[PDB]
This record gives sequence, structure tokens and C-alpha cells, in this order.
Amino acid sequence: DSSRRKWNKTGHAVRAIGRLSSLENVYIKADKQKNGIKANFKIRHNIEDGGVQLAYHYQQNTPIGDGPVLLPDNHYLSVQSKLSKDPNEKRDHMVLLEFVTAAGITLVSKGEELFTGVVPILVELDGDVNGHKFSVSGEGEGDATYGKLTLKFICTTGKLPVPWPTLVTTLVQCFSRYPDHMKQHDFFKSAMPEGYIQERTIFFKDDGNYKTRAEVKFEGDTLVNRIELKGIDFKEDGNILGHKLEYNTRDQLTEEQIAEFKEAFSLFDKDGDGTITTKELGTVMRSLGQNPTEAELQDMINEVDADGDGTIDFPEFLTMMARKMKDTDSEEEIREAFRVFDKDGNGYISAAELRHVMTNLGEKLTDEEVDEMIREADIDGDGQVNYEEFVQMMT
Amino acid sequence: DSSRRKWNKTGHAVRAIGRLSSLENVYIKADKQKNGIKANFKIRHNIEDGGVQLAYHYQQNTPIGDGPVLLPDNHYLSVQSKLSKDPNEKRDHMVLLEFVTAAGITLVSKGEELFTGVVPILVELDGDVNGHKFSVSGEGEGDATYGKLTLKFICTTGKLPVPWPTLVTTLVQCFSRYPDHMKQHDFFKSAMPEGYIQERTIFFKDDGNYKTRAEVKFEGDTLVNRIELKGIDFKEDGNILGHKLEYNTRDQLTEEQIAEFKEAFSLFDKDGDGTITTKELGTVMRSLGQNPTEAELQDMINEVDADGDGTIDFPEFLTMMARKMKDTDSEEEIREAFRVFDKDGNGYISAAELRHVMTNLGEKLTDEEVDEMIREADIDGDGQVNYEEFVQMMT
Ligand SMILES: [Ca+2]
Ligand SMILES: [Ca+2]
Ligand SMILES: [Ca+2]
Ligand SMILES: [Ca+2]
Ligand SMILES: [Ca+2]
Ligand SMILES: [Ca+2]
Ligand SMILES: [Ca+2]
Ligand SMILES: [Ca+2]
Repeated sequence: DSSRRKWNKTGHAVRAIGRLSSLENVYIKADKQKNGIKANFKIRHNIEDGGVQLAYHYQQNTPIGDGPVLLPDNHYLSVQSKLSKDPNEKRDHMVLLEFVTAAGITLVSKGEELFTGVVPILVELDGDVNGHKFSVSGEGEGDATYGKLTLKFICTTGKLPVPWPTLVTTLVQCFSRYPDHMKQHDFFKSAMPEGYIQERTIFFKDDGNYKTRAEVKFEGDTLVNRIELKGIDFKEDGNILGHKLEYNTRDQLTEEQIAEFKEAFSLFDKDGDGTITTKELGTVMRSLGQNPTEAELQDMINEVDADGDGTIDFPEFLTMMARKMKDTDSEEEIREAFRVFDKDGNGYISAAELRHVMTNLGEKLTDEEVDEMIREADIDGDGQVNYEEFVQMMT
Repeated sequence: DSSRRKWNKTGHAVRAIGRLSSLENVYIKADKQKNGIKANFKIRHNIEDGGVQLAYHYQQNTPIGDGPVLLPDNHYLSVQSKLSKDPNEKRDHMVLLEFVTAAGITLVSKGEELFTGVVPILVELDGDVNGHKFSVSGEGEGDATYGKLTLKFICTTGKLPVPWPTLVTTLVQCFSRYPDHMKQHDFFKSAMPEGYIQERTIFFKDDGNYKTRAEVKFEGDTLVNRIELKGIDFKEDGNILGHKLEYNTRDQLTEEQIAEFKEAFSLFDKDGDGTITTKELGTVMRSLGQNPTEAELQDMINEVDADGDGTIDFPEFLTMMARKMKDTDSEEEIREAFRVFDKDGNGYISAAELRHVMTNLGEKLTDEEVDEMIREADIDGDGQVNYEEFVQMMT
């Protein structure tokens, strides 16, 4: 028992270090003598059937141009990535969706202005890993308002000789969302349009290393990332050349699921600036009839406020919504949602109640559209939605 | 399909408001004309078989003494409560464990000094709810270093005529942990030892209300909370008089489980000040052989840093450790823990490796004690711990 107590106590401490050190954030610092920045970070690539392959990243960025750029105070980028496949694509490929935000500093230039909308992206990579030459082309778009990248990459030489996850960091940090109060620390956009050179060494623990040099710049209205990669000293049946790295998980939100959350987000972010402020959150809650104090509104946002900017951005909203609930918690959540829709609390959402809720949220739907929502949910043909019918629409 | 899309989009927005507004924090503001404070908060009491009973709290505190107290800027308290039963207690009772911390303001007085250790607590309550008179006595201790209360309450008049959860807020906020940078906002300790009067109105939605007046002061070295409660207009078979409120859940950490996490916490908090600083976290990680930058250490703490003080307190540590993992995540966590113990990575934790890990964590164990840990884990009698043996000790 005392021995058991000792294993538990020290087990907890060791697992606590594991939980704390689970982050894979990109730490950025100025490099004033090169008029640019350096970064360091550690990617943890899951190995098939358990374990992690560590990839230690050392990064340097220097502007192509001769002029002023923003040299930042220390801060970091936080990345959410989702890798998937196109079922209609026969070539070796990767579909990638990424959300990237800056943080670590507590509470419009010509470079900034280039990123205020959706920007087309081209990526070209020529690689040579242990003598295996290969090429990758990618295209898609970046929307820095939401820190969002959506891209599809093809191996144009045939089968990719390394796992796709090992190339993600190499294959445009100018698309990261920097909150307003960190705008003076955004080196990446400040170097645009002439662009920057991004170089890395990536050391795969107990295995080989990649050395990468990329030119990141606008060519016309397209942001282009042109990359040369060299890998050396890889083990022929290590995790990289032996393709023993997990591609993704079954347990990840779909691109279209994320898209539905983006539509929900826009109901709060009515000015489309990519943030929900206390004013905006209160506006919606007040329209639904609730009355939060400024203190409650500040605290509610603070709870999910990863970067401490006092607002909810889309990646923060996604984190909150992506969180899976205990099935008993989920039930109570749906029960509470029903209560919001059933305004008079009589156990039935009427068509009139549903029209009002749509109006209060800021949805614009015709009465006919609302009737179609009623028809979709109604099982017993009374033209109203009871609790169990509502559960089917929330499930 | 379009109708379905509409239910999903608006469902997400409504559930998002539910997730955001799930907090039950205690909002405190100064009341300068009464030389004290006011507070407002909304408790959500789970109803048996689903739903919530709301209890709207309005609070006022005024010092008993004539002298100076600290009148705070706006801030809040965050509470974790665990209600349980004593299997050896035959009377109607409640065992309560609470952790309370202050937050909401961004980065030793004689009153403060009274709370630097463990302080005995007595609680006395005389109540009268719809004419039903009853009394409650409680005793235990408070340890503000960890924001911790542990108390047991007995109904001394027989059966309690209201549910125990409805009395928790009434039955010593001087035991809240205020971080160093908020010390000038701690009204509760500043009024000690002469104490304060705490008054509330508590409105149970669609039901009756409690009016409470309490005197909170030291009597000798004991912190005493003496309370008069009056309830009126309750519904005879509403949720309160009808006893339809859930007492607790099966899914809560045990008092002794929490105690094991406290022992683990003390390995990092080697100076016993109730916080883990970047210096302390780095010290342990460096002893285990790891090398985090100051940036990594700051970021790791920030991730779990509820109050933004730059350190991990015990309730923050508990939140991190209490979080339940997907069984696949838990497996990888245990795999990674094994790797920390198996220093040379050969698949076996030797006795010598285990002795070193104990030393590196700052555990003080004899070689004999370490041998007993080996014996506890060893299934195949080689005197070492392989991975599957280790899994049995982590499970
Ligand atoms: Ca906005
Ligand atoms: Ca934010
Ligand atoms: Ca209704
Ligand atoms: Ca119906
Ligand atoms: Ca400490
Ligand atoms: Ca903290
Ligand atoms: Ca070993
Ligand atoms: Ca063994």
C-alpha cells in the first residue's frame, strides 16, 4: 500500500510534466543583426501503434528587401492542423486545414493590408532525402482574419518518399492571426510584398535531418512559397523512410463541421473582424432575453481567451466547440438549448418562437424557411417541436 | 438538408452561449459607502433527472470593526466544491471539500498573517424555512495557502428540511487564495480578527427565497461563522422543499485522490508557498534531464494559469490533473511517463533508475523503500519493471 502510494504520487508528478509539456508552439524572437527573426519549436509526430517521433525545429527568417521590417518582442504561434484525404484524388497527396494565432504578449500598414482578405497561395517544393528526389505542388488560400489556411498538396514525382506529416511545417506564417495589440510584432506581414527567406534545420531524434530554404513572397496577387529541401542520414527503416508515422486520427472534426461553426461564429461577429468582443456577445445574449453584466461577459470571454486579447477569435471559438462532452453533460447542454428556443417554456417550440429566435440570433430566414425547419424536426405532425424532436436535431 | 444546416448553425450558436455562460463565479465589487463589498452570482443546482434550479445570490459584507479595510477593485472568486458522505455518520450530514481562488485583476498585514497556516473553523446555523425550524453545526479547517476548506456539517435538529446543496454558499471567503498581486484587494482577511457581517438574499427561480445574516470572526484562534437563515414563499413540492436536487455525482475525485495530487504538487512547490513558479518547474524538469527554455516554461504555465499570475497554484494543478483523457491519449501519456522512468530507454526500469528518478523529483526514499516499489510492480520476478508492469501501476 505504501509502495503503491509512492508509485501514484510520483506517477502524478511525471504525468503532470507530460501534460504541461504537451504544447508544440512556435517560439519566435528577434534576430536584430540579420534584420529578421529566429524561431524554435519541437513537433511531436505520433508513431503508428504508439510513441512519438520528435522533430526539433530551428528556424531563421530574413527579409528579401532592404527596408524596415517589424522586429518583434518574444512571443509564440499556436497551431491547430487537420490532415485529410480527397477521396477523388488518385495521386499521393495531402489536404491540409490549419488555424494559426499569435500570443505571449499581454494587452494599417501596407504589408498588413495585403492580408485583410482571402489570398491565393501556391507552394512548390523540390526535395532530396537520402538521394531520393521528389517534388510537391500545393495550391489553396489563406485568410489571416481567421488565421486560416486551406491547401491541397500533390506529390508530382509519384509516391512521396517521406511521410506527409514530416513536410507540414516546411510547406506561410504570414497567414497567422496577430491580435490588434500584437500588430507591431508581426514580422511576416511587414516584410511583404518583397517577402522573406525562411530557413530551417529539422532534426528528427534518432534519425536524419532536413535542411530547408524557402522564398516566401507575392508573385502578383498570389502568396508563393518556393522551397528547396535536403534530407541526410535517415535510417532506411526508421520512422521517416519506413513510413511509420500516423497520418491523422479518426477523431477529428471535418472541414464542413468546422465550416458550420464558422457560420455560427459570424452570428456573434456581426462586423466580420474575426473577433467576438464583450459588446458583441452581450448583444446576442441580450436579444435572446438574457442580461449578463459587463463583469460576467468579461469573465465568460476570459475563460476561453487563449491570447488574452479580451475577445474570442475563431480558433478560440473552435476550441470551445470542438471540446467533446461527457454524454450526461451533452444531454444537459441540449436540454438548456431547448429552453432557449422554447421561449414561453411550455415544452413546445412554436413556429413563432423559432422565427423570433432566428431573428434574435441575427439569422435572416423567410417564414417559409422557418416552416421548413419545423417540418424537418416535427415527427408527430402538430407543426411544433417538442423536446425529443429537438434532441434529434441536436444529435 | 438546408433546413438541417439551419438547425445546426443556430444550435451551435445557442450551445456556444451555454458553454460560455456555464461559469458560476462570485463577482465582487467595493461598497465604499458601507466600507465593505457587494457580490453577485448565480448558482446552478442540478435537478434530479435533468434541468437546473437557479439560485440568484446578492451579497453584502460590512466590517464589524471601525478601522481600515481593503476596498477592492472589481474581481471574482472561482470555486471548486465536492460534496460527499461519511459512511460512518448516521445523522443527516454533509462532508464538503472546497478550493477557492481569486482572479480578474491582471499582473504581510496582520489580517493576512492569521491565514498563513491551517485554521480551525466552527460553523453554526439556525434556519427557519416556511416555518420549518432547523439547526446545522459544522467543524473543520481552512488552509488559504491552497484556497482549501474541509468541513463536515450535521443537522442537529434531525432531518434537514431543505437540500444540503442549497446551504453550501451560506455555510468563509476569508479562506480564498488571493495571489500576491491581488493582496490589496482581499477585503475578507483585512477585516480580521474583528471580522465582518455577511448578508445575502438568495432567490430560487420559480420558488422561494433565503435571507441570511452571518457574523464571521475569530473567537480565539478559531474562525467562526454564525448564521441566521430565513426562508419564505417556498413551494411545498418544488425543488427545495420537495428535495429534488442532486446531492453530487458518481464522477468526482475522492478526497484521498485529491490528497495524492497535493503530494505530487509539493514535489514542484518545494518552498511550500502554494505556487509552482517557472523557476520551480524548470528545476524539476532539469533534474529529470529535460531542458525547457524560459519561453517554453512560461508558455507551459500560461496554458493552465487561470488567474494569470504566472504560476501554477494547487487548484490550477488539480484542474489540469482532474481532466479525464480519451483512453488513447491516456495510453500515450502512460507510455511517455514510462520513458521518463526508463532512463537508458532499454525497456526496463531498473532499481537504480527508480532510485534516481525518486531523487530527481525530490522524493526522499530509502533504497529499501525503492526495492518495495520494485516488488509492488514486478510480475515476472526479474527485479525490474517493464512497460506492461508499469501500466498496472499507472492504472
Ligand atoms: Ca467582431
Ligand atoms: Ca482572444
Ligand atoms: Ca413554447
Ligand atoms: Ca411535433
Ligand atoms: Ca513555490
Ligand atoms: Ca496561476
Ligand atoms: Ca532502463
Ligand atoms: Ca519485471
